[PDB]
Amino acid sequence: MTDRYSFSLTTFSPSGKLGQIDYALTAVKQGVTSLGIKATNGVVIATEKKSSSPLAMSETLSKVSLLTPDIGAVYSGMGPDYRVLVDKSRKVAHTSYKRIYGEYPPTKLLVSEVAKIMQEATQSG
Amino acid sequence: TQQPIVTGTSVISMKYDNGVIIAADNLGSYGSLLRFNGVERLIPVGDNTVVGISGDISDMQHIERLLKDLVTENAYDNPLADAEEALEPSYIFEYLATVMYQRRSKMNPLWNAIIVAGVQSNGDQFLRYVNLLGVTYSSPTLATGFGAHMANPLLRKVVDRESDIPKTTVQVAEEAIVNAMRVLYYRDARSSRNFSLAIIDKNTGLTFKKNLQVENMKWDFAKDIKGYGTQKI
Amino acid sequence: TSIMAVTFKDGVILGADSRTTTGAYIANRVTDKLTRVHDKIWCCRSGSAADTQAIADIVQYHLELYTSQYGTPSTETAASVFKELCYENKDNLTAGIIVAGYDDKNKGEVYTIPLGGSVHKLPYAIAGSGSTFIYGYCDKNFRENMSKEETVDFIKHSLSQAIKWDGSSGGVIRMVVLTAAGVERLIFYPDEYEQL
Amino acid sequence: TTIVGVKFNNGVVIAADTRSTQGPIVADKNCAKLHRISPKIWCAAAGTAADTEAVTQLIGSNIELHSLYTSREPRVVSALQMLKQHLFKYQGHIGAYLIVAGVDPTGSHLFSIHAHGSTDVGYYLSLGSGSLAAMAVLESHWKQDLTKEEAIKLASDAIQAGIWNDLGSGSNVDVCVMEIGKDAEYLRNYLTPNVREEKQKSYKFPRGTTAVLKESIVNICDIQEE
Amino acid sequence: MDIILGIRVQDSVILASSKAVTRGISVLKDSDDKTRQLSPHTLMSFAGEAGDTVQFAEYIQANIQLYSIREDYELSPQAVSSFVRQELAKSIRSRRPYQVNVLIGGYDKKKNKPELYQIDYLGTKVELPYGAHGYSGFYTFSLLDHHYRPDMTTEEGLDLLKLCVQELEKRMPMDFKGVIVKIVDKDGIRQVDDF
Amino acid sequence: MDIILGIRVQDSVILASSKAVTRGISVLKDSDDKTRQLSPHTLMSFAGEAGDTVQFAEYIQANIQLYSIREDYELSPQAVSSFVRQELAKSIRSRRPYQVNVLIGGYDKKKNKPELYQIDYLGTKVELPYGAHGYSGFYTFSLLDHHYRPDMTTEEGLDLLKLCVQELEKRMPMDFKGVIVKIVDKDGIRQVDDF
Amino acid sequence: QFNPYGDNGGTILGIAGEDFAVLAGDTRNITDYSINSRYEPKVFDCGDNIVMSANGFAADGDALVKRFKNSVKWYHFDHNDKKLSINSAARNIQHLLYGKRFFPYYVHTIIAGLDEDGKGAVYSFDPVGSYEREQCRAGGAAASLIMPFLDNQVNFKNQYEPGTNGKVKKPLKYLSVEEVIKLVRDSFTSATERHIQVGDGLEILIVTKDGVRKEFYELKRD
Amino acid sequence: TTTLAFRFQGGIIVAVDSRATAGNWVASQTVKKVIEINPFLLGTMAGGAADCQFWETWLGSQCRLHELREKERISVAAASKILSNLVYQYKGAGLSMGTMICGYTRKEGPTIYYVDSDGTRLKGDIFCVGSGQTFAYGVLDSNYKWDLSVEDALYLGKRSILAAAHRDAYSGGSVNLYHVTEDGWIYHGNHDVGELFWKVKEEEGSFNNVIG
Amino acid sequence: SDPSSINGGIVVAMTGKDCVAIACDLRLGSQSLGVSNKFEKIFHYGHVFLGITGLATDVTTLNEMFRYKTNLYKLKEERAIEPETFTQLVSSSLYERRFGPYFVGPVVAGINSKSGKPFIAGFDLIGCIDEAKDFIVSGTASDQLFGMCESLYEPNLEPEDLFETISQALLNAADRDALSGWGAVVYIIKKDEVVKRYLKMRQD
Ligand SMILES: *C[C@@](C)(O)[C@](*)(O)[C@H](CC(C)C)NC(=O)[C@H](Cc1ccccc1)NC(=O)[C@H](CC(C)C)NC(=O)[C@H](CCc1ccccc1)NC(=O)CN1CCOCC1
Ligand SMILES: *C[C@@](C)(O)[C@](*)(O)[C@H](CC(C)C)NC(=O)[C@H](Cc1ccccc1)NC(=O)[C@H](CC(C)C)NC(=O)[C@H](CCc1ccccc1)NC(=O)CN1CCOCC1
Ligand SMILES: *C[C@@](C)(O)[C@](*)(O)[C@H](CC(C)C)NC(=O)[C@H](Cc1ccccc1)NC(=O)[C@H](CC(C)C)NC(=O)[C@H](CCc1ccccc1)NC(=O)CN1CCOCC1
Ligand SMILES: [Mg+2]
Ligand SMILES: [Mg+2]
Ligand SMILES: [Mg+2]
Repeated sequence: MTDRYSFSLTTFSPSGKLGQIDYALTAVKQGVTSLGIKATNGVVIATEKKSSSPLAMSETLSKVSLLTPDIGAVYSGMGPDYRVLVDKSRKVAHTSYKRIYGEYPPTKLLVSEVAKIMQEATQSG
Repeated sequence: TQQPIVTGTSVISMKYDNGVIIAADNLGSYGSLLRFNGVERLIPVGDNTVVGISGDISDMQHIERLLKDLVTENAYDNPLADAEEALEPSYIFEYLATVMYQRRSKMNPLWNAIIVAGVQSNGDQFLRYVNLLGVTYSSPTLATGFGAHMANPLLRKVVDRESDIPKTTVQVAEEAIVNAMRVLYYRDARSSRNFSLAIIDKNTGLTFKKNLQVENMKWDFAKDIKGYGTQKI
Repeated sequence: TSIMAVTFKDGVILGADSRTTTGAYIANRVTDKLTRVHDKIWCCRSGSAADTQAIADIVQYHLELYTSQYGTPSTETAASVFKELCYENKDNLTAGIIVAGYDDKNKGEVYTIPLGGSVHKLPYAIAGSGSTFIYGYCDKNFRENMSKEETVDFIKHSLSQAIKWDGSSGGVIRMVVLTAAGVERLIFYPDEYEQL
Repeated sequence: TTIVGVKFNNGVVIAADTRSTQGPIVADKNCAKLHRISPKIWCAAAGTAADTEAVTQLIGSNIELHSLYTSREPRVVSALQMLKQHLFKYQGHIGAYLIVAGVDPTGSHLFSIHAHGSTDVGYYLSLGSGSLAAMAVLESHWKQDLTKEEAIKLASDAIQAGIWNDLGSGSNVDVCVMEIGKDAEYLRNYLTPNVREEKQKSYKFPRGTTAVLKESIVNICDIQEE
Repeated sequence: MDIILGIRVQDSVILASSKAVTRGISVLKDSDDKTRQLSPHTLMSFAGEAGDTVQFAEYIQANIQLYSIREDYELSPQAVSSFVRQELAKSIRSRRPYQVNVLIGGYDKKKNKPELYQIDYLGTKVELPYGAHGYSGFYTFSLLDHHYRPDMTTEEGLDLLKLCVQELEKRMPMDFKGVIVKIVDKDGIRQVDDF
Repeated sequence: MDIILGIRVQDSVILASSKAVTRGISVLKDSDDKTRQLSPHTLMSFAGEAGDTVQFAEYIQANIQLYSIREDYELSPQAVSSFVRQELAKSIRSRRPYQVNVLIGGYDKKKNKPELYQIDYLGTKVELPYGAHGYSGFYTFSLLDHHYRPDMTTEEGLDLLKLCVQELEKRMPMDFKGVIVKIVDKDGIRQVDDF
Repeated sequence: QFNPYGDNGGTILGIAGEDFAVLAGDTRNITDYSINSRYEPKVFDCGDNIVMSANGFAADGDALVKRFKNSVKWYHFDHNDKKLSINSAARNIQHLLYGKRFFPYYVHTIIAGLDEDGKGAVYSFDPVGSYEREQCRAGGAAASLIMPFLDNQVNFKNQYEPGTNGKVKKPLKYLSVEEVIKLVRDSFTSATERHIQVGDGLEILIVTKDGVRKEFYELKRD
Repeated sequence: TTTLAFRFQGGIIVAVDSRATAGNWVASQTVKKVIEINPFLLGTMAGGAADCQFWETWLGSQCRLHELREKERISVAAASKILSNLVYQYKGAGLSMGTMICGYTRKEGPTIYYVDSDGTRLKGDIFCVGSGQTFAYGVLDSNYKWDLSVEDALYLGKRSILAAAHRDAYSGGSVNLYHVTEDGWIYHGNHDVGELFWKVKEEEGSFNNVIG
Repeated sequence: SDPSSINGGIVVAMTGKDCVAIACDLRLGSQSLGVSNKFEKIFHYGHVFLGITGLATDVTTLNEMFRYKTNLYKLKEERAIEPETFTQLVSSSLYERRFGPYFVGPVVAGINSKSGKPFIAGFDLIGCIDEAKDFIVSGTASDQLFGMCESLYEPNLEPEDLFETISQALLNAADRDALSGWGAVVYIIKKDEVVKRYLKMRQD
């Protein structure tokens, strides 16, 4: 009843590749298309609701998620991984920013925090 | 130095156009025990003055005897004892205020708060407070204990300043006093339902009302209150 | 606070006054001190309002989780969970709790848990500041296997006296009846119970 | 502080005075004591000022995350539960005394919570130093089935009683109305019965009145190019 | 007041008393004479609480001077010390006692002998070859236990006293600003001006 | 530990520190150096609770000497004083705080200027032309307010310091057993052996 | 344990002019967070063109004023109806206060009137009777708020002549009665805003050679 | 408070500050801490304001009664001892007084007596008394000699109080100066510290610790 | 014993027409002993000014702390922190020491660079915010400052008039406090120029 995996599961191969990151990018390639376009007075993000069954209620599965009142997110790849990242992204916007400065973080810094969480899953044990 | 043992709670009062009203409940508490249910805490002096007392009841009974003895003493060698040389509210108050401050200055107070209500010879309303420290003050409304916190706000909505006194009738003033006594019964843990009320008017004289009860109480909304948050039944 | 729970022929009845005090100020005059921990297991609360609410919330959680795994808990079990919290945290708590419940097997049961965190199973129980004034009355007037109407009257007369003499008790008399028939809430106002 | 809550036909109203104090001194004459927990859950605060702000913001933050997690509009009972458990854990040391109100899919709600973590339910409530003055008004004029207009009137009258009769309270009346099926309306400075009169004199000084030793420009800009 | 010492030799009694008067943070004076002549052949040194010391010393002085005029006679040192002791023993059970410790050095003209009495604020009297009050005795008694002889001259007594003062100047924390020394013998009381 | 003084003149910093170590009734030592060299051009004097003083001084000394070896460089007086302040400011909210007050006298070789920092046990830092800890400053600051000029020589600084010590020897109750004086300038740290 | 003292709040202010003096006080009386009265007079005409106020613990204040009023009465009886001068009144009050040195009157006392040259006079007392004559004094709960303002506006402290670098002070002047009352009203309006125990009403007693006049002004009631 | 008195070739110098405090509140900057008992006697006040004012004013009355009864000016020794014996009666009751009784008589010459509320009575050439006494002592003891000019001695006394006014939080306001001779006391003016400090800084070149 | 009055000192801030002013005294003491007459209590991080009264070790510690935090803010955000945001940061930082607080009375002052709006705020030792339109006071002579400001202040004062008002408020308040004074500094702050003035005051 021990977590003995204190070592990295992503390592450098002889060619300099980080295999698990490349393989993760391959999983992203298989995922459904999503896009984003920036206008002068706005930004749009969009994707296909690929329904796994017609009996399934696709309204309940939200691929496009509010992170803060002025920030939104969409993905391509593994849906469950996205869902937990949205949970963590919403929380880190409060803990590492709103509870300190009394305002929501700017887009670039919230992105930076999400990026940090994804980097750590690329190096941690 | 002592501690109060058997105690009386709020005394409340106000001025109206032709006189003054004063009231106090009929309870003598022994800490949290509601020990004595027939205690009169409004004590008339002549036909022009009522002294309302809160705090220690043993000290109240002492003060009652002082006032009774004061009437006896005023009658001595005084052919105008029931006329021009009768005791005034202002005389009775100043006497008590002198005693209260003398006793605090010997570090042996009379553990009370007192309101003297009355009407003077010239028809002027008299209403003044004194306590165990000898502190004195007058105002269109006066109240002791919890009454200061709860009765005064209500009574001040009727008479907020001196200029409101002529505009306030005896019916309006009594209504305000009776409502204030109900509010105190809802909210003061050392109060009772039964109370006494006294009106001293310049025209109609002293009217002393005994065995009054708080009535027209609202408890019906209590049936709809369940739990302390999440409980639905 | 004046609280009691009384077993009778068809089950058990809980009773309480509705007063909450801060010093001598009445913070709440319509308090509900009879709280549900399970469908047919309830408690009467006295002592700290914060402590007894915290405890009761934890017990409700424990019995909800018990029910999910093992089915309906006994009244004895509910009393044991209250005890465990009161005993182990005796240094930091001011809680006097009466636990009352109805099983079909055991019928009406009453357990009292005073300050130390001891448990005592009894035919009836009284507690809170106002209970001191009615030990005499309750001992002389309690009988076993009373009817519903008799037990309502016994609690109404008892808490009426507790309210009359205790300044820390007052307001309405709330009651909760626990039988096979279900759960009945009763309320009795001052104009009714003062003239008794 | 004087804070109140009053239930009505289709919702709930809360109100507060605007005075904050430091000893016997008035630190702020236009303090805002109505805190938004979520769009339709608001609360009035009394007690240690820093604690009331910190506690409303923490639970308001966690309520927002809970709302996003569950895809549901926040409930008043959740704010209540999270507030009481936090305050109980700190054994009264966090000096927050709050009246918590709101509307949610379950209906309209009104609660009070004390610093030690006890809560209570009611149709009308008051808290703070002026709570006795406010409760006197509430006990005299409250009835069942109040309209919106009647409840706003009663709530502000109850705050006024605190303003005039309690030295702890003063200045202005702030109100927030939460009605079922509507946006919550925050009415900042709903009453302003305490404007200062004009002063007798102007105290503007002649230029050059104060004696100076040295002057210098302060560099607030960053290190420059070239 | 800090250090008062006494030593009885062959034909005299020597009293040494510190010059410092200190209130809290500051040394207010460095030339204070902590003694009163009670009679021509009897000297009392004193130390204790501020005010009490001088008030008590002058009160005793007045009483002994009164006795001297009334009887036209000088009380023996033993008699003066017994009077002083009784006044202090009376004082200790009063509303506000005198917090004063004293040494009485006298030459008894009847017996032709020097005498030194140590009396504390409680009225505890002892006749001694050498004495001290307060923290002084913690250093000086061991010295005197080593170096004292009963048949010493007055000059030998002064050298032995220099050795006491040197030790107190080395090891005590407070700067007591030196000592005024007075000799009591058959010819009366005189002050050693250079010490 | 009782008296520590500091004065910054034109081209040097002078620190004067008392020699007495007293426990209760007895003066245990009269030649105690209440200072540590932190670096070749930085000296720290110290006073406060027994044990804490030396432990803290030697702990700071070890840390600055470690820095000097690692970087092959001497920290500026300003940098050393900021390090010391932070250690004391950290200390004050600990289980058992360091009850130690310090003066830091240094010569900044970069700016070619003497510098004197006064820091108390709370971590209260000030740069001053002259400084003192404890009861010393109650006497010495008024003197220095009268007699100090910024363009004084080291000899003038030493004479001004003699005037401070004379005043402390006159008016303070405790015998502090004189002072060890040390000068900090461009050439380093040296002790004035006759004072 | 029984505590023989209390705090009734309130604030008072004396200002001396060239041929007049004022003594002002708020009319609010309080205990803890309760208002006892919105109009309870605190400044009193004591006869002989002397006005007095003993602010603090109201029972001790009333007792002291009552004893001083009586002292004036007996001064008339014992010295052939002679007018008690303001300096003599002040020394008498010192003895009244110092008489209770070991059980003090818990008050700050101010008296105002005219001196024997007809010039405006304000005297100020601590609880145990130390006194001083001044051009200015505020006493009571909001004294700390009001006094610095009076130093600045009555005695022209920290004010210099413009253009003199900072070497010629603003020269001292006597203020008119109209100018003094403006400063009194602004002092109390300011104190009422920031002190909870100050409010309800302002009562000013003005003393001239002609006698004692009164003025009353409303203050905020919160 | 800071007060001082010292003896020198040309008589006695007495200098005091003018500040009264209630905790950290500055109650007054214009108090008179010297009492003129008669033309040859001065009293200085430090400690409780009331205690000092009352009992030193009372002392003046007792000195006046002495000269009515004995047809002769009271000695400085006798005047100081009336006050010290009085405070000794009150010992433990909590009076707070630190005083100097300074004067000239033919039989004594110029004399200074320190008297305080715990009962201490001391004759001496130099005394500084009050919260700021240490600061005054620092300046005074360094520049003191027996044979200063009257002009130099007056300045040193003024300068010593200024020093204490600067450093001591509970001293300040102004400096009141007196000079006592064979012929009596002479007042040498009130000197506001707000002007005196800057004057002394410029002329003396002292107070280099301050931004000026 | 009381940490807030060992060292002494005061800070005051005021708003004017398109400007703010913040001022402080220069005293640091150990109760009755004056130690330093150069201990400034106003600091700045870009265009945001912070005054701090109270225990001097905590004044210095908090200056170093907010320099640290605003330096990191600027590196990450790529812009200077604004007064409104800095106020929240002060509050957050104080409240995280709720049960072992810094014994201080901070005062924020500045002009928002985007909106141009004058801004001031004050705090208690555990971080409660008082965001005043008119003025903010702090320190051992706070009662005195409240009295001066409440009478002397009027809205919409020009920079050179506002200088006179704030200076007279500080000076006269300091002279009624034993633990304040010993010099004073006044900052007049406009959208893109800041003037600093040392005041001549009595040195006792
Ligand atoms: C009325 C009754 C007989 O006591 C009965 O037991 C009820 C039962 C409740 C409703 C379940 N108990 C109360 O009303 C308690 C009595 C009590 C007070 C203090 C300690 C234990 C019990 N009242 C409260 O718990 C009260 C509820 C608030 C008003 C919502 N809380 C307090 O009075 C609070 C408790 C602090 C405390 C908690 C635990 C142990 C010790 C103390 N106390 C205060 O706020 C104190 N108050 C004193 C006067 O100045 C204001 C502060
Ligand atoms: C005013 C009111 C009628 O009581 C009402 O309840 C308001 C409601 C708020 C605004 C939500 N309450 C207050 O204004 C509180 C009253 C209070 C004071 C003190 C303790 C508890 C309650 N006022 C404050 O909290 C005040 C806000 C400032 C003026 C912005 N803060 C303080 O007074 C502060 C509290 C410190 C404290 C620390 C630990 C536990 C509890 C409280 N105290 C000081 O600032 C005192 N002092 C600190 C050192 O520097 C000098 C000043
Ligand atoms: C300046 C100095 C260093 O203290 C110097 O010794 C002067 C010399 C005087 C002016 C001759 N002493 C004072 O200023 C004393 C200091 C002191 C205070 C208290 C006890 C002993 C010494 N100041 C006073 O005596 C003070 C003068 C007033 C402010 C004009 N009076 C009080 O502080 C006063 C009486 C104190 C008292 C009470 C009972 C028995 C004995 C003494 N106290 C108050 O007024 C209380 N409080 C009320 C609200 O405002 C703050 C003050
Ligand atoms: Mg109010
Ligand atoms: Mg000073
Ligand atoms: Mg000052």
